[PDB]
Amino acid sequence: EMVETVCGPVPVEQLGKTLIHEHFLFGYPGFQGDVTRGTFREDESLRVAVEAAEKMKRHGIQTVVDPTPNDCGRNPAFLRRVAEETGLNIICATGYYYEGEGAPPYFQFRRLLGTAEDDIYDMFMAELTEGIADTGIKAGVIKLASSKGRITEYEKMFFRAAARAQKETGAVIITHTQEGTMGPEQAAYLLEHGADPKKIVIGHMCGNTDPDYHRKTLAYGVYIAFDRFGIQGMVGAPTDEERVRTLLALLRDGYEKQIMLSHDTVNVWLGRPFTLPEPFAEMMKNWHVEHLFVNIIPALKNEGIRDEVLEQMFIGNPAALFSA
Ligand SMILES: [Co+2]
Ligand SMILES: [Co+2]
Repeated sequence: EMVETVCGPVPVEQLGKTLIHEHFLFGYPGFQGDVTRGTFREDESLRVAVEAAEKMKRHGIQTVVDPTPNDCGRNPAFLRRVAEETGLNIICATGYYYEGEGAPPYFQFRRLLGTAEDDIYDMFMAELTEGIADTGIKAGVIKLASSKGRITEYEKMFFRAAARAQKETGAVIITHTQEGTMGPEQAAYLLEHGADPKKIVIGHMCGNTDPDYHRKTLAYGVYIAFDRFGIQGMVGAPTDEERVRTLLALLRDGYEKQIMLSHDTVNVWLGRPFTLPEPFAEMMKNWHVEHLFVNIIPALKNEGIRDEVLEQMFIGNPAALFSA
């Protein structure tokens, strides 16, 4: 019936067209130490975020999940400003990034105390059921993440505590997979600690190009997201053409009730600005929150993909994901 958004509860029935994985702001852990030269210009970056949300609305999107980790610049109050100014629903998360590119020394120290997993559990409950900092905003998903080929010991604590917190709240889990690895293992590890696969999104499933690997993960009964459309070449990413071919194999198999699509945009980088070198810059060309609507879905349509399979993926799936 209801979901925690950054404006408070919203009926799941009103979510309609949803993107499952976009960032209004995002930073690599450490951006905070570079504050002098990488300042966070709020009004400029709110303007940008606001245009991003208008661009999504012009294509019928009524809800975005922003799964920005706690250690990657999550900022619920800033998202509430975006929601207030556009009427877009924005569901936010609680969780940390994977060990490779996250902030690990804090919870590694607590591991030595023996309190880490409960501490993380306790943080999931607080932010899911109470609110985040002095914000009054609750998280609507638990964000999880693993490394390349390994769900590390560190990562495993967050996974086990996420299973505990979901058993108690019925909360949704959205994960990160690194470079197309560990989708099946995440699904296995989660159900083995009792999590409910009807509330799990294994993410960046499109980073893997072998449909057997998709079907293996899909075998657990979980959702998968093809959520990096337009990310090409960078961070081991395959091409949009390889992603489309993969999604085709799975639509053909009838798996559309388990699949969701998004772009994983970062609309405002936290920290000091940068440019990509003209190789990669040109291959990253289409990484904007409109590419699904202008390029991706058209090409699906050309192939015979029917409107209602689309809808199943952008409407029916989010509805059911968030429903009890
Ligand atoms: Co990710
Ligand atoms: Co992301």
